Amino acid sequence: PGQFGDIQSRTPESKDVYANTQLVLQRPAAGTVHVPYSQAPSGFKYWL
Amino acid sequence: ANGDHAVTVKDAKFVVGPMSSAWTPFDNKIVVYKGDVYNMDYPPFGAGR
Amino acid sequence: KERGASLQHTAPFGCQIATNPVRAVNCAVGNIPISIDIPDAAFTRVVDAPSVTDMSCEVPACTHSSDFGGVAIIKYTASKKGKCAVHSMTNAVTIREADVEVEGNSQLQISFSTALASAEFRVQVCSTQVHCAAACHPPKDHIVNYP
Amino acid sequence: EEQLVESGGGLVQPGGSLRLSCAASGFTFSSYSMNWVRQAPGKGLEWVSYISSSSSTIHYADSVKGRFTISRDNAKNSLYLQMNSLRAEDTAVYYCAREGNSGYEPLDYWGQGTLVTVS
Amino acid sequence: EYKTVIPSPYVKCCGTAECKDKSLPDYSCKVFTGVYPFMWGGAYCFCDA
Amino acid sequence: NFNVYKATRPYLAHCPDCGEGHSCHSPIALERIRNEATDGTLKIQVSLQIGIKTDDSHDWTKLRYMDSHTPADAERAGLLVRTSAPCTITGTMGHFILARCPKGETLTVGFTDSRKISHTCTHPFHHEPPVIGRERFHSRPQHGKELPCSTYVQSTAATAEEIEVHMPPDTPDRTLMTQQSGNVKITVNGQTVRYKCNCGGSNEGLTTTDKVINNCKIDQCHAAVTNHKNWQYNSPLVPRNAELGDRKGKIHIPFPLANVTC
Amino acid sequence: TLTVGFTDSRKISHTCTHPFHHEPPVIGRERFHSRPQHGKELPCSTYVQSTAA
Amino acid sequence: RVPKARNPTVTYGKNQVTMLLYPDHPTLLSYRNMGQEPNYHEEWVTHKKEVTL
Amino acid sequence: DIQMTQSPSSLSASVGDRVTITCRASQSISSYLNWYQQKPGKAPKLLIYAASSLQSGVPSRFSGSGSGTDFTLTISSLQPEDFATYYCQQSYSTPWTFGQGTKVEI
Repeated sequence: PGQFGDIQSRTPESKDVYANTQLVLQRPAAGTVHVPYSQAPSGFKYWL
Repeated sequence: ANGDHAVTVKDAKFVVGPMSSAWTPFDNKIVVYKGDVYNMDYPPFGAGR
Repeated sequence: KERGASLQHTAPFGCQIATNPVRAVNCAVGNIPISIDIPDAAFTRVVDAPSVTDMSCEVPACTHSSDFGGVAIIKYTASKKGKCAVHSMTNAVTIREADVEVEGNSQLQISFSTALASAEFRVQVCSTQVHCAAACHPPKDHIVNYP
Repeated sequence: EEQLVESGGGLVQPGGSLRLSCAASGFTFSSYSMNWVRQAPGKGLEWVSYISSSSSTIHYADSVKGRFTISRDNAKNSLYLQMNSLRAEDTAVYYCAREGNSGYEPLDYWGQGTLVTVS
Repeated sequence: EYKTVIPSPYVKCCGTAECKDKSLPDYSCKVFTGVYPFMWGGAYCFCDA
Repeated sequence: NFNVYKATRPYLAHCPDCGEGHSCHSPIALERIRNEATDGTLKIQVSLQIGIKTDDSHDWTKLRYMDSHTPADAERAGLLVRTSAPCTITGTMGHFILARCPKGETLTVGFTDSRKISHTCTHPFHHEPPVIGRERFHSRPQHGKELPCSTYVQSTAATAEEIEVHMPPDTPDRTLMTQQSGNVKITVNGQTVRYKCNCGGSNEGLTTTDKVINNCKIDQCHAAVTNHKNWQYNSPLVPRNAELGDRKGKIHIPFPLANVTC
Repeated sequence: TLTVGFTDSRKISHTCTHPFHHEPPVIGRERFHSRPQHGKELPCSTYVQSTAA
Repeated sequence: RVPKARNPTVTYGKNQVTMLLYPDHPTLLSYRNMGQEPNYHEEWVTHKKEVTL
Repeated sequence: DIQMTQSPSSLSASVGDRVTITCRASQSISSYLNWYQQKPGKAPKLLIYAASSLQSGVPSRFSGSGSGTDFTLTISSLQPEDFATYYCQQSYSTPWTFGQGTKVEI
């Protein structure tokens, strides 16, 4: 979820994508309309 | 939680206590500030710094 | 700017602190005696309760984990319809079920937990006793979220 | 007492124009909506136009679009209906009416119209 | 790099919503109860519960 | 070309900090901020539209924004961006702005309304450009070496990235109702208005004219405007119109990436 | 530092400068720079915009 | 109003727990033992870090 | 939009007889219907403004009720002053429309 190789594909022009990130939805705040969520940050930038 | 009190519910009488231990997490001198409690040996009245 | 951590984070025995008024809760120390007074009307005579004459026990599975990982099957013959309480005769094995219903010729199923690698215990059902035994396997999960 | 007074009729040649006025008394002009209707010998009842109390909503009948315009002045207590590009078939008596300030869309008062002939 | 796609939410007041599964990667769906949204002009729906 | 914008309209959105330490509903709001280029440039998305007038003509000095139930024009000269120190704006089109500006922990945008009133909205951010080479430097040298890097291209041509538009939902507005002498009046002001009352008789309907409901109190009824003729982007901050939404069209995202040298 | 000033009636400016040390306190167990949308509420104090005696 | 931190990634082993943290801004981490000896510890975390307890 | 018709086109009755006039519509009116009455040579016209309601100043002999596209008005006593032309009007939509008219003769 947080290392090199979190998203993988065979070639830049492929349509088949694999991903193993975490994504959890959370309860919205009172009186407003929005979609909060929790997600692990991208591993690619960390490597650079 | 002592032996000087009883309650009855549906004609059953209950007595609870006393406790077997006297351990308490508080010291003799405490300081309280907006929800926090500290153990602190504050100076006597009239002898500040 | 320098006062540091309060008692809520440092106290032993898992105690929690409240301030309005000042209180301490859920401190895991000691034990508490209790006394109960039960009126005579709650009791039923042994001549009126149903009887059980023949029982046996088998134990198809056991894992000595922190949870209820054991099952047992007991066969019985009862003289008439009624209710019956169950109780264990050992300290190393605890039984979840408090009461059973018995009728005719049938069988009942109970669940238990224990730390023993090899279990032996007796179970009492309406004034008779049965002997059970089995071998138990170890669990595979390292850490759990409950005592 | 409530009054509705119609004036401004007469005969106009084809292609001309004629302005009708409706005068009111006895009530608060700015609190009510108004309508115009038309009738002629041999014909029944017909609705022509509507204006809301604040001159924010205006509607016209499909047969009278373009040739007709409606306006009001809540300070002068006057109601106007102007007809342009008069055609020979437009011979009738035109009336003004009040719309009530209550539910179920009542009409409480009617005026007494004047004859307009195009010829 | 990856991208996250979130459509507009659907709110059904004084009725019960439901959803179905899909084959898309990392698909998630949930329903919450007890909402009372506001917008710039006032409360959105008539129902309070 | 700007032809793709002819049928669209702006919208309002929630802002978490409206300048006084409190939230409000603002004609200007922020969407996701992208920071993909290695040269430290930003692409910002907002809810207002720059470059198009209310008559669907092209005029590079004007912007149009949403007012209460109607669009209005405003001058471009009032647009500002800053992240601590002021930013430099390099180009605009539609919903998107490019700018360069120094390091900071917040990002603020704003503009001036047609009535001499200002609006701002602030979001948190973390900005820190990458390092290229084996040395850290603050400005462009005169004598030096060249290395590869990437940038954004100032081009409005069609590309492969697109976003979608949908039909707006109905909008409530409590100012349509007034109470007088035990009755409630509804004023439509030329719009199609739907109403609901919890008073005796269970009154429901859809009207284009003023109506009076007798023997009823204020705050026992609800009203909203239901008839729309334009399309709106399906931002996550607005409710869906129906369980299964219908598509009306799509627009493209300008400014692709390219390879350059540093 | 802290500086204040104003403009005169004859198109002349005036300023005055004093030293100061300004650093707001931290509330909670996290340090943050702006107001979030999703979060928790804790007690704090403010000044009231009132001119009463 | 104050923010909340995002969820860590947790793995298990024999008598030990491994955690990988993803800070956005300086955050405080502390832990204690239950029972008679709390053995209190405290530290600040400013960047990606892995710890074992 | 909403078409209306009334029946009979005319009534012929003597003094002391009852009068019944009905009005029908092609669309639901939800009780937004009123009645009018006037004599020849006059612009003013007025009867009850709503179903099961009596207009101020109208004699008690005039009554009526309403239902889904089916409205009725009756007169309990027919006197020489009661011979006039009757109309229905619906005020549910826009434009407002009228019936074709009914006359009562001696």
